Amino acid sequence: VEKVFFVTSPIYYVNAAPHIGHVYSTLITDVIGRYHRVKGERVFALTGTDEHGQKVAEAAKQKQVSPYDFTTAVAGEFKKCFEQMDYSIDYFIRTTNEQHKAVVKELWTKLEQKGDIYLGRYEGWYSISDESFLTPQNITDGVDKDGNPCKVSLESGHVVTWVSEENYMFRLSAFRERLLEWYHANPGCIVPEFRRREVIRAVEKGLPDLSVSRARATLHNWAIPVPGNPDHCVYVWLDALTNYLTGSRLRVDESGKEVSLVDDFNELERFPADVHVIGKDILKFHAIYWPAFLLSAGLPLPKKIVAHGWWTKDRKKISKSLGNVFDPVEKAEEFGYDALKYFLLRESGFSDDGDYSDKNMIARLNGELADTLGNLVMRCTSAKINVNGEWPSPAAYTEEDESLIQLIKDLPGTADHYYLIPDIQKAIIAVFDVLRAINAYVTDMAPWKLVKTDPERLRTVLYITLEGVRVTTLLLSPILPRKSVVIFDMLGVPEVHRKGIENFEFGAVPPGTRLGPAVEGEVLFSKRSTE
Ligand code: MET
Repeated sequence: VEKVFFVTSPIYYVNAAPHIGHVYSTLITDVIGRYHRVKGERVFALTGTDEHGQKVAEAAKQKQVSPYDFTTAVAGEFKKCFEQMDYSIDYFIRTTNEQHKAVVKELWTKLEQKGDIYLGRYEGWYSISDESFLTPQNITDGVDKDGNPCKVSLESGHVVTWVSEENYMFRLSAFRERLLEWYHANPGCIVPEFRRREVIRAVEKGLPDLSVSRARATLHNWAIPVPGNPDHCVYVWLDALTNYLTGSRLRVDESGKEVSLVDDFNELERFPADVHVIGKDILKFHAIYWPAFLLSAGLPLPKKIVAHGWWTKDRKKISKSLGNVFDPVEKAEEFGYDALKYFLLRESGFSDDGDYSDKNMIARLNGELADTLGNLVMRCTSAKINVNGEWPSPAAYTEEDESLIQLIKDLPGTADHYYLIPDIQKAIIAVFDVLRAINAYVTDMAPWKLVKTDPERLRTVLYITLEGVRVTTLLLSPILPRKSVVIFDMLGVPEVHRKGIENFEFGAVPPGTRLGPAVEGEVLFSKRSTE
């Protein structure tokens, strides 16, 4: 099917200011979107904020201010942060949006009409901080803010509380068999593979029904009322997950402001998501609850859920209270935006919990960005080596030349598959494997010596080098968006050849193309003092 490629991040609780976790989730979403735009596809990338619920409402009361004023303020901080991070998100959704609210009521009514919502009770544990229902197998003993003994989530360590309430219940138990069919029939639907196995095991063990409303008082009336029953509010998670459907149905103007909500998602050709980017903490909501609601409502299921891991700094938990911070905008101003994005995407795979340190960040910046990529770009554009400031016409290729050309020809296919898993780390590693091979080749051929000794041979070496850089840069462009433009400028690559699968082919830029102009002190990535 030809269709708008639809990629999403979670929508983030606005109980607190934005931080690395949010920036990372949205980065992954942004990169996936950027790559598909580079392939020439229509892309709609979504992010935003989750603004209802007890968690948020009680965060606002702690700051002694109105929930409307509080959410709007913090939502503005999330936007400012994402603007500063230089993402290419198509829309920023807020669950306070009135059009979103209409979609929630619409979905709720669909589930009710389908017979999958009934009036029951939940008597059990709840984590307000995770807005999550827990069974007694998932709590243990712990300590609250005071120091008193209490119960806490095994999953997250936050304080749990006992809830006994007459609630509207969704028949999640009735979807066990169909969810299992879905997971089996689509073995690529959850990534990485071990989290897919985690989900299957959980659903195999059995599913209870899920409380999809709460009494209005306990949410401090900060939620969407249940259609036909003003005494109840919709479960913040059913509300939240619906953002993906809302987003798929919003027409957005040039400025990024929402202007219209269509009736039928087919109208905008986005739904269902091709990739839901999420953190491991919220897997069950997306891989169990979400598809169950969609199945009930007769809506199509997402194609892929990708769940990444948690971050630490110097092998310690990131926390303002513990005295170990990681401000992304600060580190970006220190080391560069593209470089910081490279590091976060390179350093950790989705299977792992990543670890920043200034030491490791400087090693990759110097080692990979400067010594490997940057050094190569300067060499093939140098007036000392490339004396006519153009793309030369290659002479006959040696077997060594062709071994390199082969790697470059194969790179797009390989990087493509990795981006579609998606596994951004492996894609980056693949591109840099080819970059290391180009450097070895250049070291081997010594083009600086060829300038005087064998100009005809230099044409070949120089042409292959320029073309390897172009291709490696194109495939890295979703990761180093600003620097890829500088590189393409330096190579003098026309705009048209900077996107499209056509330009994945070796030899897309013709000989005689003139390099862009030099600058007296310019350099792509500057080496940082080794500390
Ligand atoms: C449907 S994505 C909701 C994510 C949730 N607000 C969180 O921050 O974990």
